[PDB]
Amino acid sequence: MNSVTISHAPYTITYHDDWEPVMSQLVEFYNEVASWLLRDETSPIPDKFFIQLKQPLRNKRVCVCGIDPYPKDGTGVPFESPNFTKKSIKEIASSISRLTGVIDYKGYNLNIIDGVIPWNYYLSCKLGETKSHAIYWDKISKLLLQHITKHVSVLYCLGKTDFSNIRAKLESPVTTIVGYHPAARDHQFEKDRSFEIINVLLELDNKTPINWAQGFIY
Amino acid sequence: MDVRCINWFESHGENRFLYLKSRCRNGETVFIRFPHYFYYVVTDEIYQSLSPPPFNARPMGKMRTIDIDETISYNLDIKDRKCSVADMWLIEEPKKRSIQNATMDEFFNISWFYISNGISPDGCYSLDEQYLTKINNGCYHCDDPRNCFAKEIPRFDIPRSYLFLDIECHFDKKFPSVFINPISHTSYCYIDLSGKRLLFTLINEEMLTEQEIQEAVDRGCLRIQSLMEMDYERELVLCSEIVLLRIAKQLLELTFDYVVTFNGHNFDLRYITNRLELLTGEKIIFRSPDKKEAVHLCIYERNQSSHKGVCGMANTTFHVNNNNGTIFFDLYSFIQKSEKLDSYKLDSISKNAFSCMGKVLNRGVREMTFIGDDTTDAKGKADTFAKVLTTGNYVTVDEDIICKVIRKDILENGFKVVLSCPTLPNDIYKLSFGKDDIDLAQMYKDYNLNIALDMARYCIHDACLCQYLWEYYGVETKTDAGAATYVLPQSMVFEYRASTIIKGPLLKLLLETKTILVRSETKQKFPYEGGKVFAPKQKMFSNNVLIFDYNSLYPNVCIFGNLSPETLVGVVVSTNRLEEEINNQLLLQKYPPPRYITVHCEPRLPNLISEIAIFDRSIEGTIPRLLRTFLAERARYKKMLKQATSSTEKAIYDSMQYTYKIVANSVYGLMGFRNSALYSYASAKSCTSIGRRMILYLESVLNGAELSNGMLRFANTLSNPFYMDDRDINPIVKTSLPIDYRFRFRSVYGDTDSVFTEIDSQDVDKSIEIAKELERLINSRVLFNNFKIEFEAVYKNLIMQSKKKYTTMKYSA
Amino acid sequence: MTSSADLTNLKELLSLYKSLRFSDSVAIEKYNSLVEWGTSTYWKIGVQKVTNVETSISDYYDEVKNKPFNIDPGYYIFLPVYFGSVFIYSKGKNMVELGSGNSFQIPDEIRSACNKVLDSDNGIDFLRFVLLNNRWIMEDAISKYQSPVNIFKLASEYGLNIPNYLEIEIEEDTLFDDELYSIMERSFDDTFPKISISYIKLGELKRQVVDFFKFSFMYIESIKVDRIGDNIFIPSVITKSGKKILVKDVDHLIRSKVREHTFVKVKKKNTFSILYDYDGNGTETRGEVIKRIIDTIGRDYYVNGKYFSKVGIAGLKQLTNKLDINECATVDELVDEINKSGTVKRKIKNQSVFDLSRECLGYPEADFITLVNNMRFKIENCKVVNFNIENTNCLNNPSIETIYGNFNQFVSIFNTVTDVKKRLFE
Repeated sequence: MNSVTISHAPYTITYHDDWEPVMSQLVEFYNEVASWLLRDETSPIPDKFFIQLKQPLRNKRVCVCGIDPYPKDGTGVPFESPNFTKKSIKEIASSISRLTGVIDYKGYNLNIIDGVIPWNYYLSCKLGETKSHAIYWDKISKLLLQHITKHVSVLYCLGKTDFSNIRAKLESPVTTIVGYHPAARDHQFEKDRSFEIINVLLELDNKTPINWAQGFIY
Repeated sequence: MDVRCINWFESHGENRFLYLKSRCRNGETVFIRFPHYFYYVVTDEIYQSLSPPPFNARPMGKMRTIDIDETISYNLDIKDRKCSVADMWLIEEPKKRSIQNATMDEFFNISWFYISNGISPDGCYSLDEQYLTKINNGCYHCDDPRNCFAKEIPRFDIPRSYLFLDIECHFDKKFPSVFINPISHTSYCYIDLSGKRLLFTLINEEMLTEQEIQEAVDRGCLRIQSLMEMDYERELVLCSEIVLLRIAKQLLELTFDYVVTFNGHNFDLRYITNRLELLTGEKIIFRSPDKKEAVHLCIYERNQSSHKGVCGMANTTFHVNNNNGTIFFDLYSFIQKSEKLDSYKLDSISKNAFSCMGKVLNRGVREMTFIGDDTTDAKGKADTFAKVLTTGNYVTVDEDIICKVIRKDILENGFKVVLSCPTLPNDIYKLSFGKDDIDLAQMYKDYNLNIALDMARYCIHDACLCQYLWEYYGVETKTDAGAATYVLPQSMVFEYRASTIIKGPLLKLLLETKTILVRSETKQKFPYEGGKVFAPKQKMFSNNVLIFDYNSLYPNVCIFGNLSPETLVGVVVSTNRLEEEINNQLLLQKYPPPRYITVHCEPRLPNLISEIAIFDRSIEGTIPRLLRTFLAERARYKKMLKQATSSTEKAIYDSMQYTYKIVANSVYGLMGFRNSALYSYASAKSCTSIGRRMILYLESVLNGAELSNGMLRFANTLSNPFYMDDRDINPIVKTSLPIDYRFRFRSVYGDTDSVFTEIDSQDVDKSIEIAKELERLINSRVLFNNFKIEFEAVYKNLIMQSKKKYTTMKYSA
Repeated sequence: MTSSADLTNLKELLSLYKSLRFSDSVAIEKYNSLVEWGTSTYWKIGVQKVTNVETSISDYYDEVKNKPFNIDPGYYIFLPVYFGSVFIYSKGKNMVELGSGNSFQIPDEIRSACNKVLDSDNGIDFLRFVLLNNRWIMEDAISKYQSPVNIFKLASEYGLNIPNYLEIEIEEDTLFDDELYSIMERSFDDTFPKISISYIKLGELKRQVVDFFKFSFMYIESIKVDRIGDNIFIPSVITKSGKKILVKDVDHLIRSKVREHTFVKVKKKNTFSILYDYDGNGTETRGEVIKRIIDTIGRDYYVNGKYFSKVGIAGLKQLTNKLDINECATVDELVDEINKSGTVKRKIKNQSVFDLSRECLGYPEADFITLVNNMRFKIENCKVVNFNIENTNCLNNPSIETIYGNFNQFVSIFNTVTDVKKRLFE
C-alpha cells in the first residue's frame, strides 16, 4: 500500500504496487488536466477516479474492457452498481449467468474475482453526456492499457466501434480478444457468447480456465 | 459551364456521397454531388443468377481470365496454363455485399469510379446544363456522371485561393502543450479568388501590457475586441486568444482550394482545434457543400510499418477529416517520402532549396553586400531568390556563417542584401537561404513588442515558405499530373502507396487488353537475393574512369524478354544432372531460342540445383506493355517539352513526364510484392537474372579491349548471351579517332545498372571524346534489338574502399 | 471463433500443444502453418515456431524394468511383445516409422482389416506394427471402448496374424520372478521371436515394460546374406555359438558400429538374439565398416532398405520382379505383358523412367542422385551414351563406388525402360 499527494482535488490516490511504475507518470499526466476537468461536474468524485487501481494484477489473467461509465452515479468499479434497473450490471451478470447455467441473478461483483477485472476505455465522463473528458486522459487511456496488458495474457474488450484501433493503440502485440458491447455495440444487441472462447484461450496458455461462478451472488 | 477540378472527396456519413470541387473562369467554386457506389464484377451466369434485381448493370464486355499459379514441373510434360474467355459485367451496389466469384478485389473503389465513368481527376470539363440538377447556390447534384462529363476542354489557368498559414505557440519544454501553453501568433498568406495575396499576422494581445498594446497600436498594429472589427488588409492585428481562435475557425471553415502547411497536421491544426475546444468549448464545424452533414476536426494517423527489404521502417502520416473539399496539404510528408535528405528538418530543406552565387561589393570590416545579378549566377534563379529574399531576413553565408539582413532592396534580374559578416578575401560566394537560428526560450524570457514583431516576421516567412515550395516543386501541376496518370484524387495522389498508384494505370491497361490475372493458391515468398557487385580487381587508380549507364534497363529487358507471368510457359526444375541434361536436350528442340527464351533462375527449393523459366515471346504481357507505354509517353511529353516556351507549359510537361517516369520505375519493385497485382516470383527472378547477364556482357565487352591506330578490338566477340543473331561477329571495329591514341580499357567495378571502366588517358576532353565514341559504338554494333546506353560523366582518381563505396572527382559532359 | 478452430482447434493444435505421442510427419505442416499464422486463423495475434517434431509415443510407457520386482494383484491381459521395427497407424494414417520417418506402405488387405476393425469400435487410439523378417505381425491394440482380445480376434478373422492373449486374475501380492516370465514365455510359444511379455491392467494408457539381459561373448563370424530371389530376407548375422543374430534392418547393422571377426559382445537372450546398439564410446571410421560389410555381402551390393538386389543379372527379369508379373526375356513380350495388366500399365505411367529404373535396381534416394549431380553426361536420343565423374569427394564411401561400377547396368536398364515407354506411349 502506497499513498501519494497531488495539488488538486483528488489528493490521495488509491492504487497498488502492481500499478506503481506508471502511477507517478499518471500523476503528472493528471497535474495539467485536472484544472480543466474538475471545473465540470463528473459522475465519480475526484477521490473515486482512482478506485480500480488497487486490485491485484498478477492473479488476474483476463481483462474485460467496457465502453464508458454511464453519465451519473459514479462508483469507481465498472458495471458494479447494484440496482437491477440499469442495463450495465444486469448485462454484465447475464452475459455469464446463462453461459454457466445459473439463474436468479442480481449482480456478479467482478471485484472479488481473482482472474477477471472489469475495465473501461475512459476513466470517467461528465454529468449529462458521455466521453466529455476523453482528451484529458487520451494518453492515460494508453498507459493504463499498456500496464494492464503487461500483467495479463488475454485482453477482452466490448464494442468494436470504440475499440477498432486497439492494435494501433497497443505496442506489444499481446493477444487481444475482441467482443461486442452487451447492451449495444452499434444498434445491435449482443448476448456475449464468447466467454467460453476466453476460457479455452486461457487454457491454451497453460493456465487454469476462469470460473465464472466464483463470485455469483444469489 | 466550364469547371477545372481541385479535389475529390466522399462523405463519411450513413448515406455516403461522393463530392467534386471545381472552379470556373471567373473564380466561383462549384461543388457537385454524386452517389457513392460499391463496384463488383460478375460473369454472364453469375449476373443471370442474381435473385435480387441489380441496382445498375453495365456490360463490361469480352474479357480473358488467366490463372497465374505456378506449376513446378520436373520434366517437359508441362500442361498448358489455364485460360478462358467470357463476357463480364460490372455492378454498382450502395451497401457492402459478399458475392462469390467476384474477382478484381484489389482495385480501390475510387479508382473504379474514376475509370468506369471515364473521368480524369484533374481535367477541365464543359458540363451540360440539361443533365445538371441544382441543390442550392454553388452546389449541384448529378445522377448520371457519365453524361455529365461528356465534354472536355483544354486547361486554363485559374487563380487558386490559397491559405499558407503558420502558427507559433508558446512553449517552455521541447514541444508545446495544449492544456499548458497558449497560441501566440498566427501568420496567414491568403490568396483570394481575385488574386489579392494578403499577408496578415494575428497576435495574442493578452501577453502584452496595456502600455505595450497602446505603443503597438501607435506603431500601426490594429487592436480589436470582436470578430466584426477584423480587417484583413493590415499585416499586424492584435486580438484576444478567443477572438484569434474564432478568426482561425472562420478561416478554416472557408472553402479554400488548398490549405497548405508544413507539419500542420501533426502540430498546427491539432493545436488550433484542441485549444479552441479547451478554452471555449467550441469545435471547428466542417460542413459538407450539400449542408446535410457536419463534422469536427479529427486527425487520424495512417501507419505503414513495412518496407519489404533490408532497410528499417517508415513513419506514419496524419490526415484531417473534413467534408468542405479543402486539401489540407502537408509538404513535410511529401518531402520526406519523395526526397532523400540527411536530416528531415525545415532548416535543411530551406538551405537546400534556394541557393545563389553572389559577388561581394564592399567589406567594411563587418559590413558586406552580396549582389546577386545574373552575371555572377545562373539563369532563372535570380527572380526566385529575390522573391524568397523579400520575405526573409537571415542568410547562411558559406556553410555556417549565419547573418541577419540589415537592408532589403529589389533590382531587376538581381537583388540587394547587406549582412554583418567578417571580412573575407574571396569575391564570389554561394549563399543558401537557411532558416532563422535563434534561442527562442532566452529571448522569450524577456518578451516585449519588438520580440513579438520579430516572431511575427519569422512566422510570416515560415508561412510564405509553403507557397515558395509549392511553386518550386510544381505541386499544383505535379498533383494534377499525378491525378491524371495514377488515376487518384488530388489529396490522395501523394497519400496512397505504390500499389494504389499502379492499380489505376494497371486497371486501365487490363481493360485495354481485356486481361484478368487470377491467383488461387496461397502465395509463398522466398529469398530471391538480387545483386552483382563483387570484389573489384584493384582499389587504387590514378587514371580516369568512364561511366556508362542503361536507360530504363528493367523496363527494356521486360519488353525484350516478354517477362510476364501469364506468358511464362513453365518452369523446369532439376535435382539430378542426367534429367537436367535430358530436359535441356528436349527443350532445345521443343522451345527454340529463336522464338521462345529460357532464363536460368535460382532454384526456388533447396533440393533443386537448376531452375529454367521458359518465356514465350509470341504475345506481349501486361508488365512489358505497361513499361513500354510508360516509356513512350514519357518520351513524347519530353519531346513536346523541348519545343515549349511558356513557363506554365514547361512546368506542366515537366510534371507529366516526371509522373510517367515514377510510374514506369515501379513495376519491377512491385513484382517483388506479394499482395500487389504484379506479383511474380519467376518474372522477378528472370528480370534480375537478365539484368545480371547484361551487366556481365557489358563488363566483358568493356574489359580487355584496347584502342590502337583507330581500331578497337574487344576481348570477347559480339556473341548474344541469350540466342543466336544474324549480324557481324568480329570484335575488331574501325573508328574515326587519331592514330596516335594508345589507350586500354579495363573495367574494375560494376553495379546493378552501371559499369565502371578505367582508361589510362589523363586529358578530360580526350576522355570525354573516347567515352562518347564508346557509347556510339556500343549503341550501334554491340547492342541489338531495342537496347541503348548513355554517357553520364567521367570519374577521376576513382578509389574504392568497399562495395558501393568509392571516392572520385566527377566531370560534366 | 465458434465456427471452427480456436475452442475446437480442429482437434489438432490443442492435441499437438501438449501431447507429443501423435506427432507424425503429415501433421507437421498443418501445425506449423496454424502456429505461424496464429494472427491470421481468424483474429488475434500470435507467432511461434513448432518445426521438427517427432512421434513421442514413449509417453504411453512409464519406464522399462531390467530387474525382477513385485506385481500388484488385479486383472491382467498378457501378450507377447516381439522384436523388430516399430510403426503406428490410425484410420488410414500414413505408415510412419519411429525416429526415421520411413513410409513403407502396408499391403491393401491388412490396411482394409485395420480400418474395418477401427470402424467397428472407435476406442482404438493406435495399433503397433512389427516388421521382423520383412513380415507384418500384429503387436498391440491400445483401446478403452472394448477389450483388446475382441480387437485381436476381429483382426484375425480377416486373416491377419495376431499375438496370443491370456487373462489372469490375481488376488495376492505375487512376486514377479523369473519363473513367471518363463511360464508366460512358454504360454506364448511361437516361431516368431519375441523381445518381452507385456501385461495390461484395465486398459491403462500408461504401461510398464519388463525384460532381462543375458549377454554373452564367445565369437563372431561374417554377416550372412539370405538373398534367395524373392526379395524377402534379412541380413542375419551368424555366430560361432550355434545361434544367429536377429537384425531388423540394414540400418541397425550399419548403426551397430562393431568390428568383424574380433572380440565382439552383443545382447544375447535366453533363446533369442538382439543386435547390439552403439551407445558407448570408441574410435571407428564409417568407411572401414562400410567396406568390411560390402565386401562380405558382395561388390555389386550396397546399403539401402532390406533388399539390396543384385545388378549383374538384371537384364529384363528384374523389371518383371518389381512389377509382380511373370518372367520374360524379350522386349516385345514384356511390353505385351505390361499392356495386358491394366493395373500395372496404369501404375507405370505415373512414375518417371528414371524413378522406375532406380526402383527396379533399388537405388537409394540418398546418394544416387547426389552422385548423378556431380558428373557429366553425353546423351543421344534421350538415352545415356557417355558418363564421366570429375570429383572424388563423393567417392569416399564404397556405396557410391559400387553404384558407379554398376552404372553400366543402370544405363542399360534406363535405356530398356525408355524404349518400353516409347513403344507403349506412341
